[PDB]
Formats: sequence, C-alpha cells, structure tokens
Amino acid sequence: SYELTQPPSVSVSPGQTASITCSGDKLGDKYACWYQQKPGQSPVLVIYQDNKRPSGIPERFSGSNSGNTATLTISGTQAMDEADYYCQGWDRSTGYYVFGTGTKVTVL
Amino acid sequence: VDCTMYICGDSTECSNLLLQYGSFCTQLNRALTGIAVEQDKNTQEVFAQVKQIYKTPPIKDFGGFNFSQILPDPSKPSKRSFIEDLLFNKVKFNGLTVLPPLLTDEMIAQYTSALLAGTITSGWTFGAGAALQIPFAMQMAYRFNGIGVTQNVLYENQKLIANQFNSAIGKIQDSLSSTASALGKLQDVVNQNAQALNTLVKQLSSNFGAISSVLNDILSRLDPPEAEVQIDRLITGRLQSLQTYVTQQLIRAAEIRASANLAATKM
Amino acid sequence: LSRLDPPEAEVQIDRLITGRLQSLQTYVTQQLIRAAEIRASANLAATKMSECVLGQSKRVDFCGKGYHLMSFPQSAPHGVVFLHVTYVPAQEKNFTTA
Amino acid sequence: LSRLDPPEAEVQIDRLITGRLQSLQTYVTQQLIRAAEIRASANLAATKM
Amino acid sequence: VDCTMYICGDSTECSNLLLQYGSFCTQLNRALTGIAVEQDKNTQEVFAQ
Amino acid sequence: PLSETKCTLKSFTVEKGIYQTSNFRVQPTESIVRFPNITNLCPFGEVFNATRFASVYAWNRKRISNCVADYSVLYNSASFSTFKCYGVSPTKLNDLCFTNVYADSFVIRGDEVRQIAPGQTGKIADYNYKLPDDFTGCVIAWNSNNLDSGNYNYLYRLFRKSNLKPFERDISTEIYQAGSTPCNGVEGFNCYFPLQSYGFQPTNGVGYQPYRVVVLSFELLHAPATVCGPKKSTNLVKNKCVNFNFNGLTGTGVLTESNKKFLPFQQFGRDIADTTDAVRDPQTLEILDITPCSFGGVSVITPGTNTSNQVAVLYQGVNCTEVPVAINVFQTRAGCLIGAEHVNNSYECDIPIGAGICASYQTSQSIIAYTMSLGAENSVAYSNNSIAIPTNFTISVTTEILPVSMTKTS
Amino acid sequence: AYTNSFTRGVYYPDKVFRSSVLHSTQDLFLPFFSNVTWFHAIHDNPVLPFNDGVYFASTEKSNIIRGWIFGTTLDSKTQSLLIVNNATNVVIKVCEFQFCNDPFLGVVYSSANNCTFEYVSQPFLMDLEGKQGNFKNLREFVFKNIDGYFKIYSKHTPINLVRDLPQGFSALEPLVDLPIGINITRFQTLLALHRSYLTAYYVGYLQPRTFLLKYNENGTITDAVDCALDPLSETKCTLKSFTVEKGIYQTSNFRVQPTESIVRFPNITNLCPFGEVFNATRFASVYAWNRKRISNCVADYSVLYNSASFSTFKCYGVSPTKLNDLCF
Amino acid sequence: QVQLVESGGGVVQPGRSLRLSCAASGFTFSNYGMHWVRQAPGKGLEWVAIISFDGSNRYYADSVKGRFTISRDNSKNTLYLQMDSLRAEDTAVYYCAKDLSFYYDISTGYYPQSYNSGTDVWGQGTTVTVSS
Ligand SMILES: *[C@@H]1O[C@H](CO)[C@@H](O)[C@H](O)[C@H]1NC(C)=O
Ligand SMILES: *[C@@H]1O[C@H](CO)[C@@H](O)[C@H](O)[C@H]1NC(C)=O
Ligand SMILES: *[C@@H]1O[C@H](CO)[C@@H](O)[C@H](O)[C@H]1NC(C)=O
Ligand SMILES: *[C@@H]1O[C@H](CO)[C@@H](O)[C@H](O)[C@H]1NC(C)=O
Ligand SMILES: *[C@@H]1O[C@H](CO)[C@@H](O)[C@H](O)[C@H]1NC(C)=O
Ligand SMILES: *[C@@H]1O[C@H](CO)[C@@H](O)[C@H](O)[C@H]1NC(C)=O
Ligand SMILES: *[C@@H]1O[C@H](CO)[C@@H](O)[C@H](O)[C@H]1NC(C)=O
Ligand SMILES: *[C@@H]1O[C@H](CO)[C@@H](O)[C@H](O)[C@H]1NC(C)=O
Ligand SMILES: *[C@@H]1O[C@H](CO)[C@@H](O)[C@H](O)[C@H]1NC(C)=O
Ligand SMILES: *[C@@H]1O[C@H](CO)[C@@H](O)[C@H](O)[C@H]1NC(C)=O
Ligand SMILES: *[C@@H]1O[C@H](CO)[C@@H](O)[C@H](O)[C@H]1NC(C)=O
Ligand SMILES: *[C@@H]1O[C@H](CO)[C@@H](O)[C@H](O)[C@H]1NC(C)=O
Ligand SMILES: *[C@@H]1O[C@H](CO)[C@@H](O)[C@H](O)[C@H]1NC(C)=O
Ligand SMILES: *[C@@H]1O[C@H](CO)[C@@H](O)[C@H](O)[C@H]1NC(C)=O
Ligand SMILES: *[C@@H]1O[C@H](CO)[C@@H](O)[C@H](O)[C@H]1NC(C)=O
Repeated sequence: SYELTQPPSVSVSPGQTASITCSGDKLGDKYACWYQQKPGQSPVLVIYQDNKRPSGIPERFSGSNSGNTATLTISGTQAMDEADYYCQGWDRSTGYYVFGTGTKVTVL
Repeated sequence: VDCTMYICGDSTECSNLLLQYGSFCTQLNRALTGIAVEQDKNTQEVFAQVKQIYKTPPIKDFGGFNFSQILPDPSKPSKRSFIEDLLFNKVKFNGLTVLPPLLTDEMIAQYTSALLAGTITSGWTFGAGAALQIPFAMQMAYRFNGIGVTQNVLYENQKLIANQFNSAIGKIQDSLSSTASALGKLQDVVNQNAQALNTLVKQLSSNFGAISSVLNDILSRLDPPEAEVQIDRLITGRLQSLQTYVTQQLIRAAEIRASANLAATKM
Repeated sequence: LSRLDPPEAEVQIDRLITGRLQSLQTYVTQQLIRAAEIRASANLAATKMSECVLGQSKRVDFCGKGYHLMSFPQSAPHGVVFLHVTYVPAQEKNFTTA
Repeated sequence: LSRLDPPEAEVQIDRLITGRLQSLQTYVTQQLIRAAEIRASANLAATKM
Repeated sequence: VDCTMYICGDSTECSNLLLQYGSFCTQLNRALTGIAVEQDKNTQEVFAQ
Repeated sequence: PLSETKCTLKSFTVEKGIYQTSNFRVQPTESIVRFPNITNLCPFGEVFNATRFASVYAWNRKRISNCVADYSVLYNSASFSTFKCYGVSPTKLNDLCFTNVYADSFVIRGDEVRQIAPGQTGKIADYNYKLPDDFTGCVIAWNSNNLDSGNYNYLYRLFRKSNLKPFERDISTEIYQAGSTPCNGVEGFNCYFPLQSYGFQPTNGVGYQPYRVVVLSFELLHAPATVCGPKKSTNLVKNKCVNFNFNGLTGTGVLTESNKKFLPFQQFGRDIADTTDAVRDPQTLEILDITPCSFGGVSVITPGTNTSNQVAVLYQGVNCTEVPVAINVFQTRAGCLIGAEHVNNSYECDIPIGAGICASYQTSQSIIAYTMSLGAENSVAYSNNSIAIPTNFTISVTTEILPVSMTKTS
Repeated sequence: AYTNSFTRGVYYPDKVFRSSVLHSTQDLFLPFFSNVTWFHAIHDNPVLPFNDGVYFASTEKSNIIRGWIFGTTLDSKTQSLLIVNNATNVVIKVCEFQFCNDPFLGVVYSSANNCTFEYVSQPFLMDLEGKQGNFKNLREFVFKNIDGYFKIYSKHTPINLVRDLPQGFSALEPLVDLPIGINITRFQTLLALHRSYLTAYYVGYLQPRTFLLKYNENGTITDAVDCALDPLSETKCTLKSFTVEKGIYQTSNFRVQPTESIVRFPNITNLCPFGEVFNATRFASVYAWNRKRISNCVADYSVLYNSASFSTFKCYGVSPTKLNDLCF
Repeated sequence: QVQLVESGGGVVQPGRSLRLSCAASGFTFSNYGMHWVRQAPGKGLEWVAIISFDGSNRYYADSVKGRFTISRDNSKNTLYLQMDSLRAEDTAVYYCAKDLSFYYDISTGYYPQSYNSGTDVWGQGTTVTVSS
C-alpha cells in the first residue's frame, strides 16, 4: 500500500505564508507534483519536478522535496488561493503515480 | 525448397522472367524430392529387416543377463527403452518445407524392439528364417563356439559373464547419461543441415548488384523495363545459391546413404 | 546473328553462353554424382560376385535371406542379376533342452 | 582499376568476379566429389587393414 | 583457397563489390576445410588402428 | 487433380504412387495502405517557380520534410522538357514515402544538362555539381530563356584541383595554378581565375540559352518516413491474408497483434533470417506481426490409371480450416488428406503419405488412409529349457538385381 | 588524465527491432577497452577534435554540462551547430555562430547570423542526480555525422564508481536524427557558470569496427563482441557465437602489406608533339584521314583534357583523367 | 487550443460494464502518455491508470487492477477506459490528463529519455455512479 499523507486542512490569514506539506516513506527518491482544484473544476498543475512552475502560474508558488516530505508553499496567499491541493508521487520507471490525500487550505 | 517461391514468391513479374531460364527449378525440385525419398529408403533398409514384430516374454529368465536398459519401457507413451530415451535427449522461410519421416520414432523404436526380442529369444535363427527359440545360456554358449572358445567356458562361469555384461551395460548407461558428447556423429548431420538451410535463407538478403535485395522494393520503385534488369540480377544470384545448396545436399545425401548402407550391413 | 550485327549481337549471344554453359555444368555435375552412385553399386556387385559366386558367404543376408549355399550370376542391361540359392529351415518342433 | 574510373570500372570488375566465382565453385564441387571418392577408398582401406 | 584473395586479392574495390554476392566465400572455405579435415580423418582411420 | 498429375509427368498413364503436382498458397483477400497522418501539402512551388535560381557552383539546397508530396502534378506539367529518374519510376513516386527529400536548384548553360546524371564526366559534372553513381532521385530541367537571359550574373567554375565528391559545393575563389610553376595574386602564365559568367544573351541559339535545373534526391526506409506521397490510408484488417503497404513497405501476409515490445525509435522488426516479420503501424503506432499466409505443396495420391481414375489430394503441411479458400477430410501430420477415407485397420504400406500414414486402394471401392502396420505380431515361445529345431528345410532362390554401369554419354 | 572505456559506447545501430539473434553490424563504434581522455573542466574546456564520432561521458553531481558546440571553424565564417539545454527547453540550432573564445551558459548563449536551422523542444539534460543522492548518474552520449545526418545517442544509468567508468554493459539509444549536412571537425562542451568570468567528463573517438550484437528475447542489446579487439573475439565473431568450443578455427587471413610505392620508368625526357597534331594548319579530308604514329614520348594528356578548346572529349577504353599515369 | 473532453458517463448497476472516451485535440495525441484520474464525491483525487504513447506499457491502481482496462487509438486522438465488474466504490468523476512531457516525438524522432513529471492539461470530467 502507498499513503501519501497530508494534513486534512491548513488555515492561513490573507497575505500570510501557507506551508502545505505532503509526506511519504520514500518520497525523496521520487518527484512530487502539486495540483490546485477549486470546487466544481478540474485540477490545475501548479508545481512539477518539486520546484518548477508551468508557464502562467504565479511566481509566488514554490515547493521543495527532501527526505520523506515534499512541501508546497505560497509566499503570499490571496483570496483566490482557497482550494484543494493534492500531492503526487511521480516515478515513470516504477509506474508509480499515486495522488495524495489532499489538503483544503482555509483563508480566514 | 520451392525454387520458384524461394527465388521470388508473390511476384508474377519475376516468375515470368524465371521461366526464361527453362527447367532449372524443375530439376532442383526433382533432386530434392529424390533426396527426401532416399532418406525414407535409408531408414527402411536399416531398421525394417524383421518380417514379424517379436515380443520378449513376460518372464525374463535369460540366465542372469539383464536387458532392462535396452528392452522397451511400457511405462512411457513411446516404445523407447531407457538407453533409447537417453539417446533421444542427448542429440515458413520463403519456400522451405520440412517433410515428416515416413516411419515415426515410435515405429523405429518398435522395429528395434522386434530386433532385440528376436535376438534375445532366438539368437541368429530369426534372421535366417522362422525364429527358433533357445535359452539365452545356450545361445551364448554357441556364440562362444563361434569365437573358438568351448561351451564349458560359459557354463562353468556363467554368473561371472552375466555380471560382466550387466556391468558393461550399466557403464554404457552412465556414459550416455553423463556430460560426454558421444553422439557427435548425428549432431554433426543435424548441424550441417541447419547450417546449409541458414546459409540458403541468409543469401536471400544479398542483392547481387541489384538496387535492393527485396523484390517488393524493386517492383514498387521501378517500371517494368527498368525493373527487369534488376530482377534478372536477383534471379541469377538466387538461382546460383539454390543450385549450390542442392548440389551440396546431393553430396551430403550420398555420404549419408553410404553410412545408411553400412548401418544396414552392420544390422 | 542474322537479325543483329556484332556490336549488339554479342550482348544477346553472351546471354545464351552463360545460360547454356550453366545448363551444361549442371548436367556434368549431376552425372558425376550419379557415376559415384553407380560406382558404389558396381563395387557391391563386384563384391557379391567375389564372395557369393566364387565362394560361400557366412555374412548374414549378404548373399540372400537365409543360410547361403551358392549364387549364380546373370547379365542384364547396365547391371547384373544374382540368383542366390539359400537354405532356409522349415517345420520347427519344440523340444526340451539341457 | 588503372584504366577506368569507378563508374565503368565496376562493370568490368563484375564480369571477372562472376567468372572467377564460377571457376572456384566448380573447383570445390569437383573437390567435394573427389573427396567422397577418396573417403570411400579410405573406408575400404581401413576395412582391409 | 582464400576466395577474396583468389578472385581479386589486394584490391578493396573488388573486396567491396564481392560482398554483394553474400557468403559464397564462407561456404567455399567451409567446404575445403571440411575436405581437409576429412583427409586427416581418413589417414587416422586407416593407420591408427 | 488426376489430369494435373498427368500433365506434370507429361504422360497419359501414371503408375501407383504419390506425385507432387503443384503448390497451394492462400491468396490476399484485399489491399491495405497505412501512411502517416501528415497534415500539410508540400511546397514544391517555392522551388520550381523561384524568382532567382542559384549559380551552378553555388547550387541551392532545400530540405523537404513533413509533406504530402504529390509528384504526379509535376510530371503531368508540360513545362519540364527533361524529367528523368535514376532509381525510381516518375509515375511511381506518388505511392512511395521517402526521407530528407533534398531539392537542389541551379542554372545550366544549356544542352550540357546531360552532364547532370550519375557517372557523367565534364566541366559541370567534375567541378560544379557531382552526384553519386548510385544516385536515386529525379533530375528536372526546363528552358528559361525568357527568365534568365542579356545577363551575366550566372557563373560556373572552369577549374578545380580535384573532382568534386558527390553533393559537394565549392565557394573558394583562389587562383588555380594550371601550369607547373607558382602563381599568386593574379592570373599569370598558365594561371586562371576559376570562374566566369555564362553570358546568357538572348541571341544564343538552341542548346546555349539558359536552362533551369531542379534535381530531387531521395532516401527511403532509413528513418520515420516524412515526405510521404498522396496515397490515402485505408482501414486495418487482421487475421486474414492481405497485401499491405506500411510507409512504402509493400508485402503480403497475415497481420496479427504482436507481443513484441518495440522501443520508441524502432519502426520495423526482423527475424533471425533478417526477414521483416513485424511492423509498427504508422497511424495507431501498434506493433503488428507479419506472418506469411499459408502455403504448401499439393500431392496427388493415385493408383495406376490402369486400376482407377479416383485420386486423393494431400496439401502438405497445410491445415484443413483454410484449404477451400483456394479451391472426405482427414488431418494427417503431413497435411490434409482429401478424398481418402480413414480406416482404423492397419495394413502394410502401399502409398506412403508420411508420419506413419499410408494410403491404398481397397474395397464400394475407394482410396483408404491408415497407420501402416510394421508386421505380423509374434510372441516367440521363449523358455529357459525349450528349443525349437527344424525337422525339414527349403531351398530358396532369391534373385538380386544391382546396377553396374550407365550409358557413356559425351 | 586517461581512463579505460571497458565496454562503453555501444548503441543501437538502426531502427530495426531484433530479438534473440546475434547480429554482426559494421559501424562507427568505440573500440572495447579504448583510452578515453578524462578532462577536469573545473578546478577548463578545450576545443577537441571530431574525427569520425565522439563518445562523450560524464558523471557530474549537479548537471553542470548543458550541451555542446560543433563545427569546423567556430568563428562565424562557416556554419556551426549548437546544442544547449536551458532549464525548460533544448535549442538545437545551426547558424553562422560567432562563438566566444570561452563559451558558457549564464545563470543566454545564442546567435542568428545567416542562420539555417532551429529545433526548440523538450530538454534531454536535466538535474537528475539530486534524487539518486550519493549514487551518481553516468550520462553517456555518442555523436556521429554521416550521410548528412547528425546522429545523437544517449543512455543515463545510476552508478557509484568514482574514478573510472563502470565495468558493465548498456547500449545507448538514439536521441535525435538531425538532417544537418554540415562539415564537423571540432567540438567543445559548454558549462553552466554562476560567476560569469568571460575570459568532469570523458571523451572517446569512434572508429570503423565490426560488432557482434546480442539481442535478448525482449529485444535489447545485452552484450557484444568487438571483433577486432583480440584473436578470441575474432574467433567469436567468425563463428557468430559468444561461446566457442575447444578446437582450432581459421578466423582471418594474414597479409604483409607493402611498405612504400616504387616507380621505374624509362629515362626519356623529350616532350611529345601533340602540338603538331592539334595546331596543324590544314586537317586532312575524312576520306584521307591522317595517320601519325607517336613513339618515344613523355606525353602529358592533362592539358588536352582540361583545355576548353575541345567541345567533345570522350574516351572509351581508358578514363580521360587516368591517361597520364598509364604507359601506352 | 489544447483541450480534453470526456464522454460516456452515466448510471450503472454493480457487476455491469461501462467504457469512457476522452477525445483529444490541439496537440499531437500520439506523442504523450495519458492518464485516467477519478475523484469520489467529496473526496480527493485517485489515480486510475496510465497508458504509454503507443499502448505498449499500461499500469493500473490496485483498486482497479484486473477490472479496468485502458486503451487508446492514436489514429482517432481518443483515449478509452473499459470498466468491468463495477462496484459502489467506482462512483467518481473521471478525468483524462495529458502528460506535461511527451515520451517520443514521432514527427522528428526526438526521444528525450528524460521527462518532466507534470500533467499540464486535464479534461473537464464525466460523472460515473454505481448503485442498485
Ligand atoms: C535387472 O532386472 C530386473 C527385472 O527386470 C530389474 O528390476 C532391475 O532394475 C534390473 N537391473 C539392472 C541391472 O538394470
Ligand atoms: C511350439 O510352441 C508354440 C507355443 O506357442 C506353438 O505355437 C507351436 O505350435 C509349437 N510347435 C512348433 C511348431 O514349434
Ligand atoms: C509555375 O507556374 C506555372 C504556371 O503555368 C505552372 O506551369 C507550374 O506548375 C508552376 N510551378 C510549380 C508551382 O511547381
Ligand atoms: C492392368 O489391369 C489389368 C486388369 O486388372 C491387369 O490384367 C493387368 O495386368 C494390369 N497391368 C499392369 C500394368 O499392372
Ligand atoms: C488446425 O487448425 C485448427 C483451428 O481450429 C486447430 O484447432 C487445429 O489444432 C489445427 N491442427 C493442426 C494439426 O495444427
Ligand atoms: C475409428 O475408431 C475411432 C475410435 O474408436 C472412432 O471414433 C472412429 O469413428 C472409427 N473410424 C472408423 C472409420 O471406423
Ligand atoms: C520336406 O519338405 C518337402 C517340401 O519342401 C516335402 O516334400 C517333404 O516331404 C518334407 N519332408 C519331411 C521330412 O517332412
Ligand atoms: C592506453 O591503454 C592501455 C591499456 O589500458 C594502457 O596500457 C596505456 O597506458 C594507455 N595509454 C594512454 C595514452 O593512456
Ligand atoms: C529556453 O530557450 C527558449 C528558446 O526560445 C526560450 O524561449 C525559453 O524562454 C528558454 N527558457 C529559459 C529557462 O530561459
Ligand atoms: C551573412 O553573410 C553575408 C556575407 O558574409 C554578410 O554580408 C551578412 O552581413 C551576413 N548576415 C547578416 C544578415 O548579418
Ligand atoms: C571540413 O573542414 C576541415 C577543416 O577546414 C577540412 O580539412 C575538411 O576537408 C573539410 N571536409 C569537408 C567534407 O569539406
Ligand atoms: C521481458 O518482458 C517480460 C514481460 O514484461 C518480463 O517478464 C521479462 O522479465 C523481460 N525480460 C527480461 C530479461 O527482463
Ligand atoms: C638519366 O641518365 C642520366 C645520365 O645520362 C642521369 O644523369 C639522369 O639522372 C637519369 N635520369 C633519371 C630518370 O634518373
Ligand atoms: C596548340 O597551341 C596552344 C597554345 O597556343 C597549346 O596550348 C596547345 O597545347 C597546342 N596544341 C595542342 C597539343 O592542343
Ligand atoms: C488522420 O487525422 C484526421 C484529422 O486530421 C482524422 O480525422 C483521421 O481519422 C486520421 N486518420 C486517417 C487514417 O485519416
């Protein structure tokens, strides 16, 4: 079994940094990607290769991966960042693409 | 080997050019068919020497001589004995076609079983006429007479001779079951046939000076009058290759026939 | 030759010599193989004459099926025929032996 | 090779290749048949020995 | 007999042209090697008894 | 089949036996074409009607890829006075898919365009534009007097220190030392500048007025074929013998789903014999095994026409399920024996089929097929104290026949 | 420095799938156990030759190698090829580059002078070492320039061996097959430098070699024999097998080769009167064609051939160019 | 525009079968490996299956291995997911996602052999529900 553990939710004040963490027993050996999902809409890729933003995503998104944890972070959270963020352990050679439990970031 | 399909299959354009060369393909097919029938004749003359299929008796009191390693094993699907089982274990390409032998391995094993049973239960009498039964001790005594040794040399020490024969048979069993490659004479025939076929099929890829070694490329690229000068080149090359194969196979079949005649004489 | 002049007659002639020369090499090659086959049978016929006719053969099934007595040679076109007189036993009778 | 350039030299070379290849093939075929004869003679000599 | 040497020895143009004919040289050399080994087999069979 | 046997032997009476009369082969049911789904036509117009052609010494070079290249329109056009190809038929270009189709353009003095061909020798061929002796492609040329003529801007090279290699270009302009003495800086004794203009005045007669030349060079089946001809792809059929065309690779056989794991860069497969036996479909990119659809010899089992005209036909090594595609049934190991009834009784061999099966004429009277009997079964009464001694004898004269000689042909 | 390339530099020679067969391919391969120069570019990058091909290998810890420069002059006087992999896109480009004396990538390098090729696409060089931790990727490349194509092969494998290439086998697979057509004779690597001072990897050279490639049942090359490495390999190559039984096998033919060429011509000096032939005031009527024997000459036919005065010059049994070397 | 659109959603009984179809346009479908991803109502994402650029290699999640079967038809630019023996847990909106990184460029033969991990483009989604 593989259970990429994330906290159910993280609360953040608007304009304050939010550290969204994803954990896995061997996630350091694997690449991690993050997908943003507003309710009623399909996921949108925000981070891949553990630190790389695809074209068009705001520069304030960032991530890191080391050891058993991969962590996405936003330098400044706006009102539109309230969404569900899912981590994914990516490894083409092993055919391993399991998603994470997800995390609803709460803006209040 | 089908000469027409080997030189060029699925092409009337090449086949019409091949008919210009005459009856070369008929001659090669005739030679290969002659070789094929010759192989069946070779097997028949060697093994099919007994008129009747003799059976060893259910009780095998042969004076102490144990032939269990050579008599047939009824516990397996085939008639093969144990040593025969050891021996049999130790040993669609653009026109090619491997015909099956007339006598299956089961039938050849049955022939050898008939020969063994006749020899054991009747000595040499079954080769001269009707199988005259004789106890194996007396048969071996009169076979000692044939080498200038009196009969009593067997009877006075029959047990020693029986034990020596059994030990020798067991040693043959061990030698055949070991890592030794004693059957190189048959493996050489198999390897030579396989190598000849491999060379024939691998000379289909040579272009012999043509623009390409594949006729579908020549026909799909060139109009007839320019395709004919390339297809003729391929026809010449492949016909020479097939002629070489058939000639060497004729020589190989000649030596195999000499070996088969020797084997029949030995039998 | 009567249709074409030498400058391109030779091109057509050369296709016939290669073909006829090849068609003649095949004939000689197969006759050489057949001559060896007949030579092997002539050596056997000469051995049968020496051993079956000129003497009595103890070799089994060489000079006929059975116990050889004598053979008689008869000529035939491109071959020889041997009439192998042979002694085959008959009328067996079982007997107790020691 | 010294008289003709490769475009036309290869045409002349092919004729020599074919002729010498046929000569060599004929030689080996005769040698194979003669070796069969000598092998028969050697088997006879071994039997006589 | 070396096929490449006999046909067109010491000429790379013909050595390249001869590859178009395939493995004829391999077959011819294999045949004479077989004949050559057979001669030693014959002598050993006749004399070494 | 009996008449086919008689024609094969070229005789009206055929003795008892089994004769191979012809060869059976399954015939293709339909045709298949599978070209890559190239999404655009080809810019031949930009080459053939170009405002300015290049000089022969500086011949242009256009690399053509990702094309639906219709060569028929070029050939049907009446402008091209010269349109000849040296490794392909001009009318058969539109059904072959090629790679890196290179289109070179330049202007030639006139009738010397004939030097643009493999193996040609001359000023143009040796020193200006050389193409290989094994050239595959097409040379296209047409008169352009009303486009390039006076005019002096088209030049050509008189001299070069060695013959140009195939598809070689020279842009150097150093002075050629024709004589056996040094020359530097200027055209001295036996020393010339290697280039000069054609001089395409309109007054030039036929064979000297300018000729525009376009030569296309092709490579095929060396890579993912890109400059594919216009032929439309058809559907894909599997498990039925069919003649196909994958990117120009023509053939015949039965296509089947393949378990072969082609790497991404591999487009074809080959057997130990180096014969093509798998192909990646250019449309769906799936691997299809190509197996040659069933073939085999046909053998006619006949008694003597003296006895009966009834015959049986054996399709050697062919399965019964697909023989009627070409034209009693009994599946022998050697193939399907049609016309002979199988009988469980085992008799001695009369006509050997193979693999232990023999056929014979028996009786209400027909051709039978059976497993041959090796001989009468005999349980010899062996016992350790019983001997059988003959009480009488028989003198048997068995004739033996041996060839001795053959005819002395010469 | 120098190090041993045990069995590296082998690649898939063609786009044909083969399984369970030993195929004897003849192509530019790196010879087995060849000496590959080991460069410590960081304590520089020399411009190295490109003889027939180049086997390029590296085991860098943080992906400092970002691409290569190929060409002959590398000074904008001739077309040159550039491969440089930026963080998000490789740019394969052939222009008349005005390369700097010390090329490197900032943390940026390009040109557009009379340019004739560009292919911007996904990058094949990325920072993969961080995932492997201590184990270091061994990036291998093979470059070739034949038949107008610039062919690139590649293979990246995890290793821990430090000072030398692995004692193992892995066949390189193609990256690109670029229709390029330029003349390549020199090349150099370009590096990613954080400090832009506008003032590590192994290199081996391919040679024409016949290789016996073993394809396993899955179709991958698992082992190979360099037929010219040693007599044992040649025996394995001749038999088309990787294991040979006891015996004596004829593998090739030895031939002493000539040391030098010798020419011995007669001591004749007088030049030959072709001028009297071609510059005659009056040519004969065709029904009375002239017949002038030419003997005891040193005849130079090149001036006749290259002279533009002749509208037709065709020789049937001899080649016009080879007349000078021939003695008649 | 690079877009993906799914189809074939609906209501299904347990033990029956259904097939989804994701149509691709605006990009070379044959170059990119494709994913199927499902999201149960009110739950997080779950990876369903992946298919190689040519269909040679396919992987499935343990919750669907042996029941589902992923396939593609590059000549139609369509992606298929055959579902057999549907159960209650299979109630989820199914997405088809394009790889950010293509495995092999058939147009030019470019074979990077090293790929980014992202899946940039996702489909709109089609609902599937399983109940009796
Ligand atoms: C001897 O004969 C008996 C009875 O057939 C058999 O069980 C035993 O295995 C034989 N031993 C040998 C020497 O094979
Ligand atoms: C000898 O015994 C056998 C036992 O089967 C019997 O068939 C035969 O008639 C007896 N006599 C002869 C003729 O040998
Ligand atoms: C050039 O234009 C003329 C117009 O008549 C036409 O014959 C020819 O096809 C054109 N060349 C092209 C487009 O290849
Ligand atoms: C042909 O058949 C007839 C009638 O059965 C018979 O008398 C004759 O001998 C046969 N001839 C041959 C050639 O066997
Ligand atoms: C012939 O093909 C049929 C197809 O149903 C198959 O069942 C049978 O085994 C085949 N027979 C042989 C001898 O291969
Ligand atoms: C032969 O025997 C088999 C098995 O007993 C039977 O199925 C078959 O019908 C028999 N054939 C004939 C022709 O009697
Ligand atoms: C021996 O056999 C012959 C027939 O071959 C017969 O005429 C004779 O009467 C027999 N004699 C005895 C002793 O039975
Ligand atoms: C070349 O390789 C051989 C064998 O590894 C070695 O002995 C020799 O020192 C090397 N020479 C160079 C130039 O490093
Ligand atoms: C990589 O090069 C391409 C070439 O156009 C450029 O568009 C892109 O922005 C570059 N990426 C980076 C990381 O600068
Ligand atoms: C291209 O080359 C020409 C000749 O050397 C030169 O004049 C021109 O400046 C170069 N390219 C450009 C547009 O700078
Ligand atoms: C390539 O360039 C080098 C250096 O200028 C030169 O020596 C060589 O002859 C050139 N080769 C070709 C194919 O032009
Ligand atoms: C070949 O592929 C099969 C199926 O994926 C696999 O089981 C096998 O291990 C592979 N072969 C090797 C040598 O790994
Ligand atoms: C020819 O002979 C002269 C002497 O008469 C000698 O000086 C000269 O070197 C010779 N020429 C050659 C070709 O060596
Ligand atoms: C005729 O004279 C010219 C010089 O005016 C010279 O080049 C030429 O070689 C002479 N004749 C021949 C041999 O053509
Ligand atoms: C090729 O692509 C078109 C869309 O451009 C598509 O409709 C068609 O199904 C594809 N296949 C064929 C064989 O045309």
